[PDB]
Amino acid sequence: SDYVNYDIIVRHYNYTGKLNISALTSVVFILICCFIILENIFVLLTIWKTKKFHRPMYYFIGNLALSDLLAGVAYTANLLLSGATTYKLTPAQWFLREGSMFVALSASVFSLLAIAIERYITMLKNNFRLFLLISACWVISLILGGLPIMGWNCISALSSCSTVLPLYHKHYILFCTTVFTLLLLSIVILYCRIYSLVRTRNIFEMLRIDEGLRLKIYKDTEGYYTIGIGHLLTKSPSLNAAKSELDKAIGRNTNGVITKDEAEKLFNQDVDAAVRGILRNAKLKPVYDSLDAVRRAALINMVFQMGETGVAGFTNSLRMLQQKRWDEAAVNLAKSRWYNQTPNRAKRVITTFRTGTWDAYASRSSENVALLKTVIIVLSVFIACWAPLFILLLLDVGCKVKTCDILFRAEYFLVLAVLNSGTNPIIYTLTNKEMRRAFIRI
Ligand SMILES: CCCCCCc1cccc(NC(=O)[C@H](N)CCP(=O)(O)O)c1
Ligand SMILES: *[C@@H]1O[C@H](CO)[C@@H](O)[C@H](O)[C@H]1NC(C)=O
Repeated sequence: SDYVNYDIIVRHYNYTGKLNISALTSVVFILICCFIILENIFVLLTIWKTKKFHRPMYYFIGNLALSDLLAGVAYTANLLLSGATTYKLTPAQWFLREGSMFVALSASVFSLLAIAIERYITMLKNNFRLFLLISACWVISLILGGLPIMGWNCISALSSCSTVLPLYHKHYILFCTTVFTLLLLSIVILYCRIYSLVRTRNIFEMLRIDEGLRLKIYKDTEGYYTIGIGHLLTKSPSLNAAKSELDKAIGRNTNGVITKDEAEKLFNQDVDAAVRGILRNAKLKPVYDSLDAVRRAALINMVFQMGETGVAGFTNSLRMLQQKRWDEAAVNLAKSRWYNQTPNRAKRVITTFRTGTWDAYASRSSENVALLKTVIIVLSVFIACWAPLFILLLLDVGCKVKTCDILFRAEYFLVLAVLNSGTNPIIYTLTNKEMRRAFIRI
């Protein structure tokens, strides 16, 4: 008879040992999955109902919700076709009962990839090609999840059958575990790169306004010759004396004309010197250690104009920054000589000490900053729900039948990965209130 008969299921659930060992709890999860259906319906309903959410990143966030929406479906069917009903299924129906979970996982992982790569392009800066990436994602998912249905299983190799999945081959689970963890590794390494490089990029754009970029040697309001983002070359009133310093600070004979990178690489040096000038002063270091990344960079901007002693000459305001009473600090500095010399320059710096956000230099630099935080947490919860399963799966690959006993009760791990599908809609309305105000708007 066809190797699509009900005896193979009995035979394979016999060799593992979950045939005689069999146990109300289901109808509870069946109902919990219906909550995961709605939770992700509103995610796909609000992104379709909000004009500001018709942005490329939100389409990948929605595809992720569609993956976790079909996961909630595929698992309601799993609960209805598990336990006693497992044996009223053909091997094909079985590979279709579990294959739908792997397709829902594969799609979810590449959705996180598509969201992580749609972050790296915000700093380093296209609508049809997106519903081409989303189409590619599900085709690649069906191919990986369908491999056991297409033959890569163990229907004759009982010795090679997985304990947690009796018809799946240990080589298939070893492959999936490896591919998806390598992708999840690459995504973690990508967000850290995006987080730290934007931390530098924000400082590069802040002073690109307050000091102003230049490729040809100019003179400041005081008189002395300057280049790029406020880099003083010499106090000397000779242009060739300034060209001497520039052709030595860059190396090549620039003749006063430098490059975009040569300006940026010369800029970081004045950032390094400004940062070191804070880490060598007892009135600046505690202030810097107490400030957040936005206000840490805001202090570096004041030091990039006056200096160590120049910014130290504001102790009455620095003390207020240590006590976290930004409001009084913003007033004292507005009344001091610094807010009068360069008024619009200080105005932006003081607004950053008051707010604590870049909503003084660039419009979309708070909402994008809030998304980066939330978007990473979505991955942080994902990698925390699947890692216990992926480890047990990786144990089973190296386990012999009826040897490892933790495998015979893997359901604790399996449902953690299922409940992960309902954590993402909740994580949006809590951490990113930009999204939360659009949901409550329905
Ligand atoms: C490395 C790839 C991992 C994909 C995990 C697929 C998955 C996730 C969550 C649940 C399930 N399916 C189950 O829990 C099944 N009911 C297996 C239990 P049984 O077949 O009854 O022994 C399958
Ligand atoms: C399969 O179960 C039957 C009894 O239901 C028995 O003949 C046999 O011990 C089991 N198979 C293996 C491979 O242990």
